[PDB]
Amino acid sequence: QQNFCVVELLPSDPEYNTVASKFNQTCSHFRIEKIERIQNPDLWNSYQAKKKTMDAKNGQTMNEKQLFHGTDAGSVPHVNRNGFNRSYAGKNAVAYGKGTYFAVNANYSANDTYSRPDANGRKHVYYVRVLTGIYTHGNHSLIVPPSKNPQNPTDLYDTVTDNVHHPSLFVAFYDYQAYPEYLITFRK
Ligand SMILES: Cc1nc2sc3c(c2c(=O)[nH]1)CCC3
Repeated sequence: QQNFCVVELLPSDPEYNTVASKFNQTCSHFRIEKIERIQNPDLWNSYQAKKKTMDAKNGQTMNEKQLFHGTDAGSVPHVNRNGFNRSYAGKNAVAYGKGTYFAVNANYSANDTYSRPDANGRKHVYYVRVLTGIYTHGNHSLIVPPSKNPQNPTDLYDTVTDNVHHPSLFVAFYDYQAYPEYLITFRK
C-alpha cells in the first residue's frame, strides 16, 4: 500500500534548474549531491483530491506552496511511503492531527537539528507541495488549527504560520495535506 519509486532528477531534466535554484536561494553554501523525484501514486492521488476540494472552496487563494522539510536519513523511507501523515492513539477524537512543519526557505530546514547528517555527512531536505490554504498565526500554547470564526468554531484554518504576512514556516495538520515531491541530498 502506497508503494513508491524513486527517480534521480538529472541536471539536464526540465525541472532541475527550478528545484536547484529554489534551494540555492538560501543554501548555495552547501553542495548538492543528488535530487530525486518521489513517485507514489496513492499518496499523489490522495493529495490531488484534497487540492481539488480546496481549490473549489478558497476562491482566488493559491492554496499550494512549495516548502522545505529536513529530516534524518532513517525517516526518508517512511516519508516516501506515508508522506507526512501520522497515526497514533486518540487521533480520531478530534478533527486534526499533530502538526507537521515546513520552511519557506531551505536554509531553515538545512539546520542539522532537522536534516541530521548521516554516517557519510549526507543531509536530506524534501521540497514539498503543501496545501497551505487559508492560514493565520499559530497559537502559542495549544498547537492545533485555530477556529476561523467564533460564531462557527468547528470551521478551522488550513495551516498556521509564525507570521501571517511574512511567513518563515507553515504547520500542516490534515491527512494528505502535503506531497514529498523532491528529495535533495547535500553536504556542507
Ligand atoms: C523534522 C523537522 N522539523 C522541523 S520544525 C521546522 C522545520 C522543520 C524541518 O524542516 N524538519 C522548518 C521550519 C520549522
